[PDB]
Amino acid sequence: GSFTGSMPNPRVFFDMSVGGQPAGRIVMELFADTTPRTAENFRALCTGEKGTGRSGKPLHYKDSSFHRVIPGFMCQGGDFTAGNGTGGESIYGAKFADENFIKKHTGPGILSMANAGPNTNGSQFFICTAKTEWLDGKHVVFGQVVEGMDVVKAIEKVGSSSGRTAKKVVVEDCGQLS
Repeated sequence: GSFTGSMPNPRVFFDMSVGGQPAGRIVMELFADTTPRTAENFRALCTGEKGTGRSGKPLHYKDSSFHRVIPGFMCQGGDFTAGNGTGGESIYGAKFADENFIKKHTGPGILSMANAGPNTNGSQFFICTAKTEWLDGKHVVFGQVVEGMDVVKAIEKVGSSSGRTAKKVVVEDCGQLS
């Protein structure tokens, strides 16, 4: 009984490297209360608890590259299936209503799922490293950034309005810290 056996505070981190050398570590905190299902979407694909599909479609975010990057605005990631929009498989399958987002981004380093319309899982997501006002609208937050701010800037400085990184960026690995 000393251990409840529950993990209401799950943690996930991604190892990002540039070119052919290590860059740093990024750790993010997921909320298992307001939006717990969203934390599972990353924790499951990252750890890969579901396993690889027998048809041949590994469910891992390892060896993935950011689709496009933009300084000040935000970095847009992509699905490991492709990132061109055609790919992007989710365990939820059918879309479901988005949970209310009572919490908002009070500062930079907040994770939010992109949603073109309401009640959309938002397979694509973006990170806001800076506070913006023109982006004021309907947004959902499912996690926050606790560390990795030193490297996050490294991805934007090499980024450009073109939306392409100057150096190659790929995740050496991904998993759940706890």
